[PDB]
Amino acid sequence: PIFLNVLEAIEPGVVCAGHDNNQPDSFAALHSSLNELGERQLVHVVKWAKALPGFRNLHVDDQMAVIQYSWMGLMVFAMGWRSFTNVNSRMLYFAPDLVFNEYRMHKSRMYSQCVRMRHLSQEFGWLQITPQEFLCMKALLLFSIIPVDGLKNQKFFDELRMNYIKELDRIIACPTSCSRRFYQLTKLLDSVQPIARELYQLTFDLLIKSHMVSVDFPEMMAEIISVQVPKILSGKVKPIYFH
Ligand SMILES: C[C@]12CCC(=O)C[C@@H]1CC[C@@H]1[C@@H]2CC[C@]2(C)[C@@H](O)CC[C@@H]12
Repeated sequence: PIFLNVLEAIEPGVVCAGHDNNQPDSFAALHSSLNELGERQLVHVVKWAKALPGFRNLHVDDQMAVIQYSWMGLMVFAMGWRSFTNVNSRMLYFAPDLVFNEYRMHKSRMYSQCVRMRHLSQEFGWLQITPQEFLCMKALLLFSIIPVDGLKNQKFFDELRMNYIKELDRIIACPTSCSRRFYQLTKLLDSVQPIARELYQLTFDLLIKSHMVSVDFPEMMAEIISVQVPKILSGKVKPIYFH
């Protein structure tokens, strides 16, 4: 099982937000820690992506682009899995030191987005997603958003995406049950993109608002949210849907 061996081997370990849980649950303090968590996870997403089978076949500029468009969906999908396995879905397990209860969902001013993230987390239980299915679906999310004008070497991207779809098929197969499962998992994958889109809109709006009041985001987050996220929000970069 070479493919699943690799995915299991490179899966990132635990990452803490660095949140001081004895300060009060203010909008400012919670988003400060969420943004730091994202900056810390970005490091792990890059190292994970560069170690995926075939990823280095992509042109170097495409490698960075695909990471810089897919990170929100990757991170939300992983957080949903952590929540499913750690608190069983009525809380959101962003990190061991940053677990959202209903009060923090409200004070962060992200309550509706957290509701949707809780729903995604609960789908891992409703569908009885296996660790192998989770790992292959998460890898596919890296190959599920691209510029409408294409990548520098789109042909290699298309072949790589094809092969990750084949791997998902293989895990399901390892025929009427297979077909239903594949439909369920591809419907689950598609449901990540609208959630990520909402969070992309939110974080852009907050970066603008924070800049107005002279509070800076972490370095890599501020660059990606001002250079790459607006390409998503303006329609120059679009998700690839199955259905
Ligand atoms: C990806 C993160 C941080 C990592 C994670 O577990 C998922 C979570 C989803 C909400 C994101 C957050 C990073 C910081 C963001 C983007 C805030 O600016 C607004 C929404 C937050």
